[PDB]
Amino acid sequence: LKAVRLIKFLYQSNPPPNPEGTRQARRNRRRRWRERQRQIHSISERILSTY
Amino acid sequence: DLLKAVRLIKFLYQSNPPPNPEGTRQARRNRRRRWRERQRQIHSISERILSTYLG
Amino acid sequence: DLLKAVRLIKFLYQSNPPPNPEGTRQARRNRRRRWRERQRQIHSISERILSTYLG
Amino acid sequence: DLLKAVRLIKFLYQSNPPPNPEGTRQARRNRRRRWRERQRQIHSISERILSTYLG
Amino acid sequence: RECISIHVGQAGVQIGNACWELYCLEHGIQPDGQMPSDKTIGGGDDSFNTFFSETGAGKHVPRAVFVDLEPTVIDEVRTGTYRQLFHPEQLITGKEDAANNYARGHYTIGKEIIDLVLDRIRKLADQCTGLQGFSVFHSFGGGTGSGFTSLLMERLSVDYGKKSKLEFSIYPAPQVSTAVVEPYNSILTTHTTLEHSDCAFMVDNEAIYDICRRNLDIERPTYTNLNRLIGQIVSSITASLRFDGALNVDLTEFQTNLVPYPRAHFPLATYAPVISAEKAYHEQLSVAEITNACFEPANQMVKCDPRHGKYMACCLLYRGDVVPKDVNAAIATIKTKRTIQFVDWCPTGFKVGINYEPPTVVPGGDLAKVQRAVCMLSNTTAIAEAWARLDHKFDLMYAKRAFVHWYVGEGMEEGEFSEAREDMAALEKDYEEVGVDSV
Amino acid sequence: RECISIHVGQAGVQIGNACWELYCLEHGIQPDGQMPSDKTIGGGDDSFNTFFSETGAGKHVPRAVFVDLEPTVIDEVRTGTYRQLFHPEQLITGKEDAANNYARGHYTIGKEIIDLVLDRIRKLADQCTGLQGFSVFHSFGGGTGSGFTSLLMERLSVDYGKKSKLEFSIYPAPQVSTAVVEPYNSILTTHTTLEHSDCAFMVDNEAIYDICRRNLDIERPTYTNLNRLIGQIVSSITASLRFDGALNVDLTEFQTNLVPYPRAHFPLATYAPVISAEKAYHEQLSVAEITNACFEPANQMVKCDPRHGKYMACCLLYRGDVVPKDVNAAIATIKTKRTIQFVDWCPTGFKVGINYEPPTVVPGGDLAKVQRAVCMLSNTTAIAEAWARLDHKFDLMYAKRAFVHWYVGEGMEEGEFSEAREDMAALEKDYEEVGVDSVEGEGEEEGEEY
Amino acid sequence: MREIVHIQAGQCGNQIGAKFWEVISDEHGIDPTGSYHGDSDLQLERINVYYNEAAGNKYVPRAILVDLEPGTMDSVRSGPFGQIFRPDNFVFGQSGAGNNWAKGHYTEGAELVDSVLDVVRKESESCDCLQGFQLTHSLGGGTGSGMGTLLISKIREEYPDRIMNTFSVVPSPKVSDTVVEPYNATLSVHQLVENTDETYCIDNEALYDICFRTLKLTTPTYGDLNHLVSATMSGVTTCLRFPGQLNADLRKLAVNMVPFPRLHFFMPGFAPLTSRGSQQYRALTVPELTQQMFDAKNMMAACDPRHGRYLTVAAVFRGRMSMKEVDEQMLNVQNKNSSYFVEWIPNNVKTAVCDIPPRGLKMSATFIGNSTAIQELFKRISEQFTAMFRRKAFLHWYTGEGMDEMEFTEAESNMNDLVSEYQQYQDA
Repeated sequence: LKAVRLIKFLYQSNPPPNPEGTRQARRNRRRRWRERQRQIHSISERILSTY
Repeated sequence: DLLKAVRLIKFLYQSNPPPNPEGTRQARRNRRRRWRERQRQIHSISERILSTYLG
Repeated sequence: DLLKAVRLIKFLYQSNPPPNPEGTRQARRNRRRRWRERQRQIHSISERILSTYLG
Repeated sequence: DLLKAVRLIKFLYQSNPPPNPEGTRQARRNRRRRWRERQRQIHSISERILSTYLG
Repeated sequence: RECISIHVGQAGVQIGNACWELYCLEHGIQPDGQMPSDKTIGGGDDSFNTFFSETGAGKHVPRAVFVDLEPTVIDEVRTGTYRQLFHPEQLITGKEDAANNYARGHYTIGKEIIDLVLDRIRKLADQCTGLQGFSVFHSFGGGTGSGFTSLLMERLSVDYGKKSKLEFSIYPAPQVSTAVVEPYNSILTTHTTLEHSDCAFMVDNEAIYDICRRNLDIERPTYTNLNRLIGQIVSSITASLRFDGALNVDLTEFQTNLVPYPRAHFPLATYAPVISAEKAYHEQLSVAEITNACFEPANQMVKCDPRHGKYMACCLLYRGDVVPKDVNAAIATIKTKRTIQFVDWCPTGFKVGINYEPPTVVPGGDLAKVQRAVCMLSNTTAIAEAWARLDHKFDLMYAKRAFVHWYVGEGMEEGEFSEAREDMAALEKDYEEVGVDSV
Repeated sequence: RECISIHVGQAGVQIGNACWELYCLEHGIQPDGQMPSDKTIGGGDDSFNTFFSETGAGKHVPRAVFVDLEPTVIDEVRTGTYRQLFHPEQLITGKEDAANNYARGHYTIGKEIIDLVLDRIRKLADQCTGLQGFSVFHSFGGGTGSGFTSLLMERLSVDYGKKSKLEFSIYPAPQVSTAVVEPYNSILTTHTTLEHSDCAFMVDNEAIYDICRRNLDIERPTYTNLNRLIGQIVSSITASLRFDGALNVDLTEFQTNLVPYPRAHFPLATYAPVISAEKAYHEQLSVAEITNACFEPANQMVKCDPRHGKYMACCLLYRGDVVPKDVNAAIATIKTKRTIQFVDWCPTGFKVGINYEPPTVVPGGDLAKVQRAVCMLSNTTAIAEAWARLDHKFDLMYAKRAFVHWYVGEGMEEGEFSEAREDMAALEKDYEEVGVDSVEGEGEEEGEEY
Repeated sequence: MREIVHIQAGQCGNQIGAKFWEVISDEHGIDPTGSYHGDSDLQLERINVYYNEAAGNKYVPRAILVDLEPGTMDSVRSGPFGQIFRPDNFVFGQSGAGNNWAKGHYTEGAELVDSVLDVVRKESESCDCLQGFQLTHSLGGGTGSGMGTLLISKIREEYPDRIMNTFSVVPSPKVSDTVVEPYNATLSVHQLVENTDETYCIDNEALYDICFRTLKLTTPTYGDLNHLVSATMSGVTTCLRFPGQLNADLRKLAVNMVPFPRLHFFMPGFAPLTSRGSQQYRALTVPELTQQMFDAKNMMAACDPRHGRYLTVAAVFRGRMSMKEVDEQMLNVQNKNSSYFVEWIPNNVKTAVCDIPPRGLKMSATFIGNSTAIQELFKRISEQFTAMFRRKAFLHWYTGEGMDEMEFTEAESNMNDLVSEYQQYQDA
């Protein structure tokens, strides 16, 4: 309920940023994607692992 | 919506036997190996149900 | 919405539970390493989500 | 004290957004560096006000 | 002036015990324990003979870490020319090794041995407080290699704060190699352990092959020759800390002198006045040819054209041992008239450094008595091609998705390999964007 | 200073007769029956001639009560190589042997003679007013073992008051003995003999076996050579009350500066500048290597790394025979550098004790004319590895449950074993966790235990 | 009656101070033993100005010196007068220097400068009264710039009504162990321009330039270099330590030489350029050996006789010669210059002929004065800054400790203000 609403709310809180610049920040942007998806899945499995 | 899907993954958690003190030292290594294999598949299914439902 | 956002990051900060200090010093060191992992990731994502709102 | 802690974050958002990011030299990039470090210290104060007050 | 070195991999332990044997032979640290120059048992700690610790009743041990999962390597080390004075209590090894790959030793089977060597690192870190980085010996595919380092550098940069360190990456040679998937472990090691580093320099075994078979006219490509040459080179590097002279600056001074950027990170170690029993007999040593023979292509660890190789820095190291007078004469005889092609918008100040108190040459090796050292630690922005060739071979072998199945079920995903390709492409294209001379 | 000497078990009686005949050859007690130096019968009445006083029949006999229910050890102390120089009538035999079983002694097999040993200690405790404690020769499981020492200590702490209880708790080598059950009695030792005591020591057997098989090279890996060297260490510790003079560094300040805490109760010993009988050919008499090989594992009774064991106290002791000014001359030898890792709340200096009068040398053994000694005895946290080894042995045996039904149908309890485990854990954590420098309580913000 | 302290710093400032007090005790000869070698018995006050009281007529400096590399000071303690120092200077540790500006500025120095300020506070009151601070400070090392800047700051909030004498070695492209020194310069004189009273642009590559080219010396070493600079600043401060009839006091020097109190960078030159090596051994008369007073290419600063704007001069002689030839030489060299005829500087006639006995010479000819060539010295500092900073190079070495970019931005704002003000003065 509120748990899955939280998880999908954090999923939609990770938007794909605009591609612009001389490709410096894009690698940091990919790293931010992969990491933050990893701990949102971690929060999901912890929340559904207690229950 | 997936509150029954997290109960399904908690049943995958519930498919875990004990690490068997009554278990031969070659055999509960096999239990651990089929464990890590099945949660490799569970992690693939988890990123499936994470990426697919977000669209 | 800002209300739901900070209340929900507070709620997942409640998903940073008090530990289980039972064990030896090496088990407590492994618990400490898990604590440093979770604190590092969770405050990094707290400041990141704050920056995605404004900061 | 929870509604205080959410309405102030609302007022850190509201009363001062970043000033108009157009200045008549490259020093507007310098003041945008000022404001990104300013949002870094807003990150700082926002992780104070939830962890050293209600934690 | 105190530092404790760790060594992983089979070739890492090989170069480690070779270099430590050279250290103990050139300081007079005998297998009797004591050094006979004074009356302190085990070793000493005065200013520069400071590779020891008061473990027993004045007993001093050559503090280092020798780690490999394959267990027979420490046994064949311990029956070597320095037999019993290695540590009988920290030679920690596993039972079955990863056997020439990356993923198993890093993720799966090393996960219960990382904490044991971490506890050993903590127990040796409760010892004397001298700390000036680290000295990590590893390769790309020799022993465990990348599997330990890819985890322990992250563990060092998270657990031990933001402390400086230094590592040794043995760049492979396919003519004497033992694997085929070396592009994969090379690209993985290069995106992992270099972004969590403070200092490093890569030594190429094919460069040793070139300077032996093409510059010294010897006919023996064996790892014992490589171990002795690495012992000589790393001994010349460490001799600044090991012996005090005119400009006896620390390794912290070197690493706060060299590195300009997190990405612009690597030097071109220029030391080829190549010597053996052949090229040391009845020759004459001068400060002109050994210094003029530096920028040429057949003297380098990584291949580069001299005009196409742009020196961001041109740092130098001298073993000295006669005078600083001839070094400060060669600063005008050689170093002052250097209008060689350089990097734009950067200072053009040549650096020299002389360290007296001679390290003794290798006994029982091949080279005769030699004096000078021209260990000119420059750097080259055009070493982007030296990894772009590996990226090209990795492109031509990676579109076929070869050897992927051994690197799927151990935790990672295809996104990791795409990220490794992205990281090396980012490093290279950053060098042709701003590293190679731009506007 | 007229402390009561108790000797039970096979090791206790063995080293009791051995060490008391070493006092006999030390104090000159000839097999005639009396000394030829001082003509007072039995013993003297000097400051150091105080172990031997008037209790028996006017003859100042050697003072040690010898009780053990194993009858063969009482027979071979009655029919060894000296028949009258001990107590002529005060040694009472034991009727039925415990036969390597400790748990019978505390509950079943040793209860008939507890009244007799109480009568003996009431006889020998209403004696002359000098009584600084008890020279207990503790054993674990050889004869009765820890049984009589345990009951004596508990009823001596609840009946005689709060007298000091100086123990020699031998932790023997399993190679030379034959029992396997020994971890059970060695961990019941903490419950029944450790809390109600007041001071203790340690003697060992593994290092003597190691040097006799490899270093000293004596083909005698039995209890006899162990007795021959523990006799030297017992003579060395009793030389404080036995050699009175200008530098009589006796037990009085010794018991003060040994133990700091309740459960820092266990000291360590590092006496090994030994010269053998096959080294007894006028070799090097050294005052330098006996200082240079102190923290090496040769002198240590238990193989432990000094690199990890912090010291809250250090009691140096160099007993020589040459010069009282050699005290200063050896102060100015090696003590200046001594950069040894310490707890951040303990002193640094080293005490000095010498006995400059030369002793009388024990014949017929594996020792030369030994005159000088080194011993760095102290309470070290480096015995945590030895007690972790003992606890690993006990955890493996308790997982194997060897002789559990032997050791439960006589008066013990599984909850009693749990409380013994908690007592052993307390003795662990006063050396494992509390014993190390606990500076991490000042303050920092990282996520630690606030 | 008049007391000056002895605080030193750096790894090069300490050795140039060692040479400094060696060569200014060369004409004094104060023994470290206790035999009481009196230079001149009427000069008890003028030995008490620098060598203060510790016993009965045993006069020692306010000897406190600090650095984290003890080898240099342990080397120079075995000098000629290297042991006449109080056992209170040894306030130091073994943390290392490493040419790290942050550890002297921010991290390591903040735990050790407290002992230095405590010892100078407890040593300042142990005399009649306090008059002057002095410091031999360098920029060639890393730690020295930072801890000297913080020491000047702490003496600003602790002793405001006291002068401080701040020798400052300028960076060099010709002799340099490391090259980060533009960053060691652009944020060192960022606040030094509004923290101290008077400063010195003793250069290093103009100094090596006059050591190599216009002297032809075969000694490119720190030895003769320190000899020359110690002799020059000895001739400078001889006026302040020997007040015959003139050579006005501490604030009095700041009163008559400092308009717009940021423009306090006077350039110390010296006329005869006597050096160990090639030597000239005639009695230095006034006119043809004081002809090296006005030439701008013969001093410790990159200058120009026509592209130069002086607004103060000073000349302190040591021989017993006349003053008519000095006055006519001054009249010629002050009426010759067309660009010197500005609306400012009505009078700078301060010149001394005091009879002071020298060390190896018999007289002297010293120049102390401001100019606008310090602007072109800061201009080449700025072009080195543009060589190093426009791609943010090498900033990862220093930003990890306590720094950021906006301190450099306000430093560049102050540099732009200095350049604009000096260009306003040049076209005034």
